[PDB]
Amino acid sequence: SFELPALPYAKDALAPHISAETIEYHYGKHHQTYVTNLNNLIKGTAFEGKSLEEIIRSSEGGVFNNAAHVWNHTFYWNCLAPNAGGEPTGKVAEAIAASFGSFADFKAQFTDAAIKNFGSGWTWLVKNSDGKLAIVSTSNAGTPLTTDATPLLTVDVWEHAYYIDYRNARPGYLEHFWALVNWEFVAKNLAA
Amino acid sequence: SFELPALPYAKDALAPHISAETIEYHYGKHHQTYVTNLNNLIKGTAFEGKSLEEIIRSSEGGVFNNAAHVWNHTFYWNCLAPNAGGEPTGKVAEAIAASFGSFADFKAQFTDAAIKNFGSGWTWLVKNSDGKLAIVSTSNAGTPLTTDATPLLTVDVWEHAYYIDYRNARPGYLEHFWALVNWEFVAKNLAA
Ligand SMILES: [Fe+3]
Ligand SMILES: [Fe+3]
Repeated sequence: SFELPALPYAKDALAPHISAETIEYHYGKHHQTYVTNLNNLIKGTAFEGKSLEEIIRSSEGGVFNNAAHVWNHTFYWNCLAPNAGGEPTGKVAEAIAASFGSFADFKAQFTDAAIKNFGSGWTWLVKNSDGKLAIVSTSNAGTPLTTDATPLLTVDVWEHAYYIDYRNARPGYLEHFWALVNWEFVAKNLAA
Repeated sequence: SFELPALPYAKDALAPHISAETIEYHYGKHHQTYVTNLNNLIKGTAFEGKSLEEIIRSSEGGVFNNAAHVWNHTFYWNCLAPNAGGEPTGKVAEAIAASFGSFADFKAQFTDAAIKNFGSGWTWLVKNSDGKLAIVSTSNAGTPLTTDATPLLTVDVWEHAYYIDYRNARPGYLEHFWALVNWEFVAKNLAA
């Protein structure tokens, strides 16, 4: 039985970038529901004893949608943090500069892809199997886990992720997303 | 040059089922933006001068997404109305009963499909080339116009259509949607 991992911080820790109200709905209702959905769908199936990643790589339809959504959201919450954001340093900074030229270029490209992601979806910074970094976007519950690329950072662009706080202004949401990036988590993802 | 058609009723005419704030954003900002996006994208091209339908039936990428979105939204605004909703009578009532057995059955199935539509999309009631009615759903900006089916009724299930008024409660949104259905429009679409 899967459970909703506890948020990594206080419900109001991401304010004003992401409100406590958005956390209440996005984490407390949406994410929670995906967990319940998954448990319901895999009950009595061969998926029961499998890890989240394992189910994501061997399922389709509702099972896949909910499994991928549970994983994507948990990853998303860890990509955010209070007293973070800004420009990265250390290994992450070097890696980003090596693949995109500079952080500024990376940022613009990431923001552009996230804003251009049509409909519901996710935009990611990944580390390809060849060690190089790249920006890719997925639709709906899609995830880089079904490929050989390693997710390092993500932004949820389903409208529920920002409508309470930004309405249709996805660009404003992205702007504030940058002020919340947990580069420590990104570094851990990169060094793994 | 395409323009945003005027709303068929006052901004607060659909309340409390759909708020004036939702119209302010959904119609005033979202819809308006697809219109501008479309004009910018086709200026100086062979699409300039064509009708929405013609562009929708001969484009792809951003031109299609916006042309389809403009058409879909104007159609949606016409599917709603104050002092309407309820159960239909006349031609629409007969057609629905003939294809679904009873309005009750139709209503349940249309609602189910709309709630199941994963991600952003639209759920429609259409009349196939054989004259029979059917319920079909499209993703993102997809529309029945790219098929041989004739759209009769539609419900927008992109989260921006209901998040302000219902947050994650799409079922509640659908409940109130029925209270707004403009059967006069549906009848006009059916008899065309
Ligand atoms: Fe989400
Ligand atoms: Fe819409």
